[PDB]
Amino acid sequence: GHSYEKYNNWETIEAWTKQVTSENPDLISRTAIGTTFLGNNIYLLKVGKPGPNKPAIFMDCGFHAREWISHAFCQWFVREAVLTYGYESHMTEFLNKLDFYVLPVLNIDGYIYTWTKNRMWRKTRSTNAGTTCIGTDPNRNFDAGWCTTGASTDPCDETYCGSAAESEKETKALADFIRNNLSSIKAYLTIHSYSQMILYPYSYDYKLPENNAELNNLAKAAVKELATLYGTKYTYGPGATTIYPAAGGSDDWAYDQGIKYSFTFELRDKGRYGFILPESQIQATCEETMLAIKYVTNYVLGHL
Ligand SMILES: NCCCCC[C@@H](CS)C(=O)O
Ligand SMILES: C[As](C)(=O)[O-]
Ligand SMILES: [Zn+2]
Ligand SMILES: [Zn+2]
Ligand SMILES: [Zn+2]
Repeated sequence: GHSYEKYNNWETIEAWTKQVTSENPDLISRTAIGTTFLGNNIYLLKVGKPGPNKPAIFMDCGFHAREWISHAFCQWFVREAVLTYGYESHMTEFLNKLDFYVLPVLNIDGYIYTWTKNRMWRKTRSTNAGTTCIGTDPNRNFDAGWCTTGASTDPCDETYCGSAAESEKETKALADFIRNNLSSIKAYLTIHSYSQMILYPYSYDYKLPENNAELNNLAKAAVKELATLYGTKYTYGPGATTIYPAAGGSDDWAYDQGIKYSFTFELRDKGRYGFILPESQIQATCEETMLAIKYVTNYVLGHL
């Protein structure tokens, strides 16, 4: 049984993507952008009402297996969209004018592993040459200063950059989709946990983006908006100085593709439960995050 207020295993989320798409045909369509190392279909949900030349926002969750609240948020967003469409003026205008590509779980193999063998697994589950150690850090596997800093060359490490950029089937599929739909995608949003932060390019080097002032003010207003609900405190800024250097990020690569609005979200909390955030906090976490996400969405729509 699927529930937005609890963590659902992969068998359930997969079924959920098919059921939610069938229950909302005028608003949701589903497709597979590729398959994982273990051959699992990487599902993508296109949320929005059909229209001509609609701009789009790309959001993905579950890059890292153990960050369960991340997976739960993507589902929650879809929940909000279909529930409030028509009653809430902002969400209705968002879905009416632009499309939302929601990728529920990128690292499916890792997610499954966290449910069956190791709750704290982070990387993918592909193999590595010359060792029995498994996995690559998908957020260190993109072509952006790839493997130069804040990422390890040791395949037995949790931030292993992989054998080459896009060496992972999952990251290659994500990069390909965005590359194929670059002219329509105006914003890239990637959901993680935790440390409560809103980061923007870059993390692979200590440098700032062309529209630094704009992203900084947007991140600042988004954080302020999130705090309005429960007073949850978030920090924000360029990845390198706000959290730490970390080359190979999808947010940086996306931005370097030309997507001016690229943000990485580190959801609740600040370490009390860490990755094992209680299911009792799912509602509050997702509801406050919706405020930040919709604030960014509104800004994007208004500055096309
Ligand atoms: N593109 C890097 C953004 C800053 C780090 C995010 C963090 C999320 S867990 C990580 O993946 O280490
Ligand atoms: C505190 As962390 C490993 O979710 O960047
Ligand atoms: Zn993460
Ligand atoms: Zn994190
Ligand atoms: Zn709500």
